[PDB]
Amino acid sequence: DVVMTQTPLSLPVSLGDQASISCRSSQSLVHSNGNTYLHWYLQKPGQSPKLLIYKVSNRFSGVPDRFSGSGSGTDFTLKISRVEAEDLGVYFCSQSTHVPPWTFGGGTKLEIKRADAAPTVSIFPPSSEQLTSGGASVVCFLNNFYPKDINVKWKIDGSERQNGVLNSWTDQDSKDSTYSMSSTLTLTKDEYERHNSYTCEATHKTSTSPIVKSFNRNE
Amino acid sequence: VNLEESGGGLVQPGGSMKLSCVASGFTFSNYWMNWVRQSPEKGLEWVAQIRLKSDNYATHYAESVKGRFTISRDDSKSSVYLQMNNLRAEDTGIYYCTGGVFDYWGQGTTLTVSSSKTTPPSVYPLAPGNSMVTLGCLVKGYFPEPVTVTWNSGALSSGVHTFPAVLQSDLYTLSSSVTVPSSTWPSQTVTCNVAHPASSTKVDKKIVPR
Amino acid sequence: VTSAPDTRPA
Ligand SMILES: *[C@H]1O[C@H](CO)[C@H](O)[C@H](O)[C@H]1NC(C)=O
Repeated sequence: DVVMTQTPLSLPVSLGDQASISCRSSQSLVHSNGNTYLHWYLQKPGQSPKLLIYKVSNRFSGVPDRFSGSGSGTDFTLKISRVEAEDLGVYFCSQSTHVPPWTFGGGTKLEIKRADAAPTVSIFPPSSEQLTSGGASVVCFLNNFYPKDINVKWKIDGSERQNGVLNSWTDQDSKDSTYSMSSTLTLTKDEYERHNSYTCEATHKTSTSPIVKSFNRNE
Repeated sequence: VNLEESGGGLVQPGGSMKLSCVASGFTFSNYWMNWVRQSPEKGLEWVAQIRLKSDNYATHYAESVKGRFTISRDDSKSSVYLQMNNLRAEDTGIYYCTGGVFDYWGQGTTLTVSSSKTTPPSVYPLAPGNSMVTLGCLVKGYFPEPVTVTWNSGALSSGVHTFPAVLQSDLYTLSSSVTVPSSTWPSQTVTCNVAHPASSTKVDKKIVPR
Repeated sequence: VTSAPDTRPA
């Protein structure tokens, strides 16, 4: 089995700059026929992989001219010049020379370096339907921010609550190179109906002051 | 080029499942066809290969699936199939149909092997307690993955964010948001459509003001 | 385009 190794795990590049992604093999990928069967793929968020470059350096159908592949033996590089936001995703390499099995690298995430952007924050109380089932989720959306690092505190009637908080980040958005995150505080209806003020506070690099949104059960 | 997979969902340990794939846009009968699965634990893993008529339909299997999986093809239907017996927890993941190694990929279907019962989602509308308004759908309590979310049956997309699911106390939760002009809501309705293939359930929840 | 010819030594 040929082991394929990919570095870095994540790569930050400004739009219009050039990105370089590395792929190593445990053995030379030169085939008896003199060809080298090393291929590159792009898996955009929420899509399947798509073939970009085959046999080290050949662009596949529909692949723009800013993608180029190089390398030899055990050491290969994909270069993305003049990077566009739509190039973000996970890049994989695979080998077809020493098979079976056909094997894959572990993937490299291309991260676009964009200008700092503060999150747009929205808070949502529990729906009536959820309350009748005995549950009570308060949801906070922190949309279109950059960089990915962010901290969310929940406060109930002034005191921070940590138990019951579920956070989930999107991948980078190709439209504007931002991230978005959902923070959900799930209580039982029983505890929810014993408190009045629910607040999500977002702390992000773009301001020393947190962005605060708040819902009061006295609606 | 399009490859569309079907089958999957929740299978009990030891059980069986057949995945299918229909392809268009390339000369199917002259391509080796393959299944590849994707999981957090193993990454992308080639599973099985079927070759051509010329090759007498020769096959190769990954070590982890040999003797339990059977790949086959139907050149008259431009289709490839993966029959799976004695499934294990480790077989869980996203399965892609592919042409070549790997020229063309399908969109993927998901297989989960666990002794659990399938549970469809509860879908809860998120309405607020500027010139834009953000609305959402909270999808709780389902198993297995995945659900897909659209808004207005896919007619709204520019302002959509859908967040990856998180597994808590043996059940998945995810949320989706949409941001639309405030002048246009509620006068022009906004609905989230949540599909859960594994339980054969879709829920359409219109977001109405509180 | 990605497939290589198999080698099969006796
Ligand atoms: C034949 O050579 C190719 C490389 O050209 C592959 O290594 C393949 O695995 C080889 N087959 C055997 C039996 O060694």
